[PDB]
Amino acid sequence: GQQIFSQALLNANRRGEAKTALAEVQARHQELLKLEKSMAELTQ
Amino acid sequence: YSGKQSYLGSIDIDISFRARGKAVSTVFDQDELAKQFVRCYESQIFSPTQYLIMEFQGHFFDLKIRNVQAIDLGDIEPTSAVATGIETKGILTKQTQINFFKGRDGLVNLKSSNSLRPRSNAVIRPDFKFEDLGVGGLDKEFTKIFRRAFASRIFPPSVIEKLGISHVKGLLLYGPPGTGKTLIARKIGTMLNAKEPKIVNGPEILSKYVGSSEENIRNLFKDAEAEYRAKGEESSLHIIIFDELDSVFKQRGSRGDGTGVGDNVVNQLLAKMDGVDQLNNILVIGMTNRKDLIDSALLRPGRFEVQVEIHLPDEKGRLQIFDIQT
Amino acid sequence: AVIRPDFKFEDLGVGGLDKEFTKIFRRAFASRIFPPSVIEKLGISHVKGLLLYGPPGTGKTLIARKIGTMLNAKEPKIVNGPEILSKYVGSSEENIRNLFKDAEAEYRAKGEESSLHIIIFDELDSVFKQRGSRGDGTGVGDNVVNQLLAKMDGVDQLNNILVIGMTNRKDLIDSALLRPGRFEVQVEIHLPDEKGRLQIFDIQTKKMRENNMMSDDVNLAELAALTKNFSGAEIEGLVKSASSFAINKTVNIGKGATKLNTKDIAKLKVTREDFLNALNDVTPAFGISEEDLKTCVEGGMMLYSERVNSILKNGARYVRQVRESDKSRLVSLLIHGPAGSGKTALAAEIALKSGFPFIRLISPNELSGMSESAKIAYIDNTFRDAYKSPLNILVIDSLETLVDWVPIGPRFSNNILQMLKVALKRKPPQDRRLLIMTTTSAYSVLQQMDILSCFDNEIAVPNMTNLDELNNVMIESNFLDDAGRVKVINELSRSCPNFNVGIKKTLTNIETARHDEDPVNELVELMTQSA
Amino acid sequence: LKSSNSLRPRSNAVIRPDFKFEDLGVGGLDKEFTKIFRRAFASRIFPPSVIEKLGISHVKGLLLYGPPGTGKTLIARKIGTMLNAKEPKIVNGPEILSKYVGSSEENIR
Ligand SMILES: Nc1ncnc2c1ncn2[C@@H]1O[C@H](COP(=O)(O)OP(=O)(O)OP(=O)(O)O)[C@@H](O)[C@H]1O
Ligand SMILES: Nc1ncnc2c1ncn2[C@@H]1O[C@H](COP(=O)(O)OP(=O)(O)OP(=O)(O)O)[C@@H](O)[C@H]1O
Ligand SMILES: Nc1ncnc2c1ncn2[C@@H]1O[C@H](COP(=O)(O)OP(=O)(O)OP(=O)(O)O)[C@@H](O)[C@H]1O
Ligand SMILES: Nc1ncnc2c1ncn2[C@@H]1O[C@H](COP(=O)(O)OP(=O)(O)O)[C@@H](O)[C@H]1O
Repeated sequence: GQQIFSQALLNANRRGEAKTALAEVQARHQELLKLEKSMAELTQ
Repeated sequence: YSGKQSYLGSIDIDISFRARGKAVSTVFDQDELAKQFVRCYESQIFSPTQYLIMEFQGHFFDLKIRNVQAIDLGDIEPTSAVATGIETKGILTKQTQINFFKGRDGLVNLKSSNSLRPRSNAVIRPDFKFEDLGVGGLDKEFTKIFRRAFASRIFPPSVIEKLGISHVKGLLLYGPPGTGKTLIARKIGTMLNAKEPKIVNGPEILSKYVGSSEENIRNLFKDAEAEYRAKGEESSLHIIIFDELDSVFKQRGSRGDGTGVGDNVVNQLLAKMDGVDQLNNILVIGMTNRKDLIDSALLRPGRFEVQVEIHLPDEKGRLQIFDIQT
Repeated sequence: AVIRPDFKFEDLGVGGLDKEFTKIFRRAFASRIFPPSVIEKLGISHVKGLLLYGPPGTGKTLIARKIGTMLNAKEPKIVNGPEILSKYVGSSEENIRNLFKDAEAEYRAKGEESSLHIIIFDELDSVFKQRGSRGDGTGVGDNVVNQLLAKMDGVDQLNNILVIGMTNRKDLIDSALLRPGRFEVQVEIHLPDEKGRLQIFDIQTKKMRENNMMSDDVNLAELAALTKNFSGAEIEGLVKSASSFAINKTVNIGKGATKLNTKDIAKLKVTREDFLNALNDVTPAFGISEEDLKTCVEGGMMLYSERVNSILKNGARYVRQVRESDKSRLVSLLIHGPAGSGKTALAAEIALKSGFPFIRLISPNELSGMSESAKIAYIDNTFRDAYKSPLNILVIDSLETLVDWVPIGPRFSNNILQMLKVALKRKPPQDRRLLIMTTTSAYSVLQQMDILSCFDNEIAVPNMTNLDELNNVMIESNFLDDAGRVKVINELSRSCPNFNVGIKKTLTNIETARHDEDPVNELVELMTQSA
Repeated sequence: LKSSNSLRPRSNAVIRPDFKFEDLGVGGLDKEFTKIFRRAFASRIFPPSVIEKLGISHVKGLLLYGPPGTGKTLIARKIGTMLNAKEPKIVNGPEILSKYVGSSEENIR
């Protein structure tokens, strides 16, 4: 005669996955902005 | 028409920006505003709710006369009641006491000139009748509540600082079902010229992942702390209302779930209401039907000080309720 | 070094708790005063754990807040209990073993020259509950205790750390942490004494008095006397509640509009009646007693005859005897008489006049509705509590009712009777005194039960019989005019000279006659009918 | 905008005018149906203007109780699928409870 609930922990691997690939997409975006700027000068 | 009351004793003016995009952080002198008002418009007749456009140093403002007091010459004391009715009118004089309040938009940054006038970013405004709340019966509880809770926030800050006290930060309403203990909370939240209330339903805090139930109960106070650090004692009241309090905050020490979340939530609330850091600009309202299950530590003065019981009405209360409903 | 050269503890807010401060200072920072060389020469280790506990709202958090600034300490690290836990696996244990890095680094760098680092754990019982709770789930609530215990016991010779833990419930703390080498010294903070109450009142009203905002009428001694069981927080609440009244005489909230008298703003001043009303508003949460006895004698005395005076004098003699002698550590008295004569009032009067530190009353009203086991536990706990203070008075009311006596069986509860019989003879622990006063109305039934040998002395309370006493009570009650009071007694003298009524019935009849017809036809009719 | 007054019929009624208690298919109970259809589905047919001038809100609850095998679920089904409204969100008896710490209340929300 008894019952029980249950809780959950996230995976360690995940860690700060919010920025694991955010930093990387931000870095690529910076590269793309540099590309865009250089192309703007070249077109001019 | 007036007979004797021909002059303006005290005039209240709400000031607003005509264009929202023209907001300026310039410090406006109320004395200069009054001087300009007298200088440009003298011996004119004005009535409550009358509108005006004012050009001060190139800035255009909308001024609405919220209320007016008419007095007769020779009256040493302004014993006449301040009238919000459009019937009253008066003649402007070089001595009329002009009190400026923020407009409904609340964008104009007024100076406190040297006058120790009541003007502040008021919580309760002026002329507040209990006859407009819309709750019948309970004509003594309202007194007690306003005396104990909101009596100290409509007072010059220097005096309250001298007295060396702190504003209460708790309020509890309990009684049997259907007596009107949620109408009061709604009206208090809506009618007090404060920030938007932060309503929380009873068991809306719990969450699956470990350590996320406690965080949800400390993400409610973050903005209060954010404002209290910057603007000191000039912040606006923040109010958060807990609905069905007794569902989660039971007496810690039993064996309820088999996980141990309720105790952690209770501990977090205990540590955040008083804690080791001062907030002094927050208010929380509670409601419940069973007041014997709330954990004892919550009811100590400093946390949920004022406790009120809402009970069934009397015959006069019934008449008042019938009048209100129909 | 360890204490600032400029500090005297007179400035700090905490007041009313001085012995605790001295004990903490002696047992905590004393070893870190001398140069280090002596300690190793003396073979004494440093203390590592300190525990503070007490009822809600006693001032512990204030001590924790001000200790860092008061004693030239490194900014203590403060962490709320439930802030340790985290979502991802392994995060919590890391968070615990991330606080001690600075101390370890400084220790490794500077040997014994390292300064003192202090960290205080608020809400200690939040996370460090019993580590055998069970539940078959995520174990992050157990490895936390293990991590802290590993870094506190297997310290690897870290001898420059002092952890302070403040809690409200020691029982919930895991027992593994209450042992030598881990939270050794435990300091209890209890409710303040009267002098501490005066100190707290002074501290709270310092700023109010300084700025001439308090009227000279107010007298702090009277207030300290009135607040029987108020802690510090309740005293502060009382102060601001009383201030609210003074605030609410210029600003009329609700009624009318905002009418602020700019002139009375400069004359704002608190007074005594405001404080009395505030006393009316705020109530304590501890209470115990000192109210039931007062209400038990609400009708008051009348001194209608000499017997009352003689009984009171005998009670005074007995209280003196128990107060003076050191060989008489226990005295018991019985007060017996006809039903309704008035017995509980007399005992309550004597007890109140005694003025001892501890006083309480046991009556069937309190015990009503309990189960038998609950009643037994309640009586035992009440006695054990009474065995505490140096001087104690205990009053037992209507013994026969406490035992559920009904003469048809006769049925009664034997367990309660036996417990009372054994308890009434137990002398208190060494160097304590007790005075038990029990009242009853069924002397014969007590005789039959054969419990009459546990009472040292007995006092009878005969009811009144002379018409003179009736006249005295009548004049004291102001029932009628003088002529009527005379006429009623002359009429009753011949109507029924012999008289045996009591006291309670007399007042009841007086009131009923007042209500309907104060003339003879009602009062004398009822009085004759009763007798 | 503001609601003035002019109004006779409504745009998308709930019960429509072509309804009679002989179409439901529930026999026996006849007074109960009158009570139910007056108390609950009577304030949703009048034009909104007048119902707004009375300052009354509609009833938001209905309870049916009785012995086993009488017609309760039949009434519920017929009411659910013979009106002009969104599809009912049926829930069985203990279909709310979940295993995790805070999923039952979310299911009710
Ligand atoms: N003075 C009044 N007291 C009570 N109810 C009132 C009053 N005036 C109007 N009412 C009406 O009665 C209703 C009272 O219920 P309310 O919303 O206050 O919940 P409640 O009584 O606190 O109930 P519960 O304890 O079940 O949550 C209000 O919705 C309102 O429509
Ligand atoms: N000496 C006295 N002088 C004045 N009033 C008295 C005196 N003794 C008792 N009274 C009053 O008489 C009333 C009855 O007293 P009390 O309640 O003690 O009665 P009792 O005889 O102990 O009761 P019971 O018959 O229930 O055992 C109380 O109001 C009490 O104040
Ligand atoms: N008044 C009725 N008219 C026609 N058929 C009916 C009536 N009452 C019951 N029935 C028949 O009974 C069947 C089962 O009835 P129903 O679904 O109302 O059960 P119920 O009352 O909810 O029972 P339970 O208490 O077991 O849940 C229906 O399918 C229908 O055929
Ligand atoms: N000597 C004192 N004893 C108790 N409370 C005091 C004392 N001096 C001031 N106070 C006030 O009482 C409160 C202290 O209560 P606190 O210790 O925070 O409660 P808890 O014991 O639950 O932590 C504060 O508001 C403080 O200002």
